[PDB]
Amino acid sequence: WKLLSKAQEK
Repeated sequence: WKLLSKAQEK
């Protein structure tokens, strides 16, 4: 999930 992957996609 984007909101869950955003942590590594900053």
